[PDB]
Amino acid sequence: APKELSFGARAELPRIHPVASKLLRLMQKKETNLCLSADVSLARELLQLADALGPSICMLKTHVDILNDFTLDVMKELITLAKCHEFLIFEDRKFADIGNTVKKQYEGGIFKIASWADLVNAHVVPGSGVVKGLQEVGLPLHRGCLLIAEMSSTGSLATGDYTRAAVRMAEEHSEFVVGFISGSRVSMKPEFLHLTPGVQLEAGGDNLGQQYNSPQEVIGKRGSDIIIVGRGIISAADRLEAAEMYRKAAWEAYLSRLG
Amino acid sequence: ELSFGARAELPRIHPVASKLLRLMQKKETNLCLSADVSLARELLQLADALGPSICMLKTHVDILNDFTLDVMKELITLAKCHEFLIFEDRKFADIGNTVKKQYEGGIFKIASWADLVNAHVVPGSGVVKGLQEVGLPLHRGCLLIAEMSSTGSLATGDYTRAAVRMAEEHSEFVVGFISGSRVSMKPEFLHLTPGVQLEAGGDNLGQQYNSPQEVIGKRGSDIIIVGRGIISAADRLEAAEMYRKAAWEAYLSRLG
Ligand SMILES: O=c1[nH]c(=O)n([C@@H]2O[C@H](COP(=O)(O)O)[C@@H](O)[C@H]2O)cc1F
Ligand SMILES: O=c1[nH]c(=O)n([C@@H]2O[C@H](COP(=O)(O)O)[C@@H](O)[C@H]2O)cc1F
Repeated sequence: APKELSFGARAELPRIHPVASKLLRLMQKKETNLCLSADVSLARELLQLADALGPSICMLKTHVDILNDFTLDVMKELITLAKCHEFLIFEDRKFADIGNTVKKQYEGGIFKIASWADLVNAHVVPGSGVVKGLQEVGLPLHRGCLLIAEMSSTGSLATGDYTRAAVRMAEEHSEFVVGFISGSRVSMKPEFLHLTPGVQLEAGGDNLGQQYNSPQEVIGKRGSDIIIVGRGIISAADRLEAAEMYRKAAWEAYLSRLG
Repeated sequence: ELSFGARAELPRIHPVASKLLRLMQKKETNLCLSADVSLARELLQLADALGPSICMLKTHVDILNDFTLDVMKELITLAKCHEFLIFEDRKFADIGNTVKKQYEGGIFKIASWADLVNAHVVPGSGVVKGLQEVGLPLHRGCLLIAEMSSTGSLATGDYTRAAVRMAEEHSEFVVGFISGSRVSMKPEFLHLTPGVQLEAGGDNLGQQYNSPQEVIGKRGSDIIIVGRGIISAADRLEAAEMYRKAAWEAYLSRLG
């Protein structure tokens, strides 16, 4: 690798994207590189965790299509907490169709994602058309995309030349693409953000192919910026204490990589 | 090559695939309609008017500004009345644990109405396992996306092989594929193909079209998915029959 810059230094890079830069500054302001994967089926419970975990997090990740009681005002209440506790909103929609379709799924329908989500992700299997169709909606609204360069699940096919291609598609769309979902550092340009799912303190998995690694491994050894943690916190008796442990473990793992 | 009625009686066929293959033969249609509309009222009006010409209605429920579960009830009534399957083009593409919840829950409750849904293989077989837990209870099927119609698509080579292997090994839930071509030798598997137009073209955003003759006749696919080719017409029924006959005859000519 080359010489590691800090998040603050990174937020000021000439080729940096506005969304990433906003994120990075808050990562250094609050000493949090923890993304809370808020996997819940009630609007109310998503708002309760956002309000309480907010000070501990640099991002909130949502699957909005798991909410039973989704209304746009629930996203208006969630922007409030995001504006106030300071975190980005990341809708984990994983766009994966052709340009023309993804474009309408991003702007329209019942979810109106592009009107409240700073960040979305897209798979790269369709070719760059997915990104091109997304950028027509997201740019006008000052948004970024993350491109799924690798996956944490067993038997995942995002490896090899697949991964190299996500990275390419990202460079060539730097004006919209702000980084990656991956398991390690996949790009050498520091203007790109790395976010890693499949993270738990203790070694393990689930019964449907999720593989877990630890914050130290993911941030220290592998190069990630940020960790996405779901059940590792959400399941806990004390979700605040859980969030804090993951905060401190990831933060310190980053400090240690820096010098 | 077997016919569509013969395939319906294959020992290893899935109940959904079976129900599908029958009405195709009963109706002489292998046209799936990609109904990409924002207004539910147009959605139903197409389903009603074009029902007899189609074997499947493919939806993007997330693109509908006025989604209610009653729209879906009304749609199910027309599907029962005109005999087509409902395909929610959702493309599940996350991990086992998440897709199960996306498939079963939330606003859309896709499993309560969709005969068929689809999923990307990219995560590995966990995706299918998550879906099959909700799906199997309810007599549902999945199509895997093995190839894609767009420029620079990564669903090629080893990727395509892995979808095939993955379908092979979950044939209790996976009733076939989204692809540009025949990708399986096993006639139990349905092959449905998007990026279908009569005239050679593309759009400005990655889409590449081939023709019903090319797709059903030369490439060995079973069903054609057609969105803009029909919806953009002044007269959607006229266009639908045009695609039906094109596809239907392209199939007979493959049979011998
Ligand atoms: O590769 C991935 N793995 C994932 O787990 N995810 C999401 O992160 C979350 C991780 O949840 P966990 O409970 O921490 O495993 C879950 O919502 C998944 O949909 C996304 C990915 F892109
Ligand atoms: O590889 C694919 N190509 C596609 O075009 N599609 C979808 O089929 C539909 C075909 O649309 P058209 O209007 O006929 O291009 C559309 O809804 C796309 O999302 C799906 C695929 F899986």
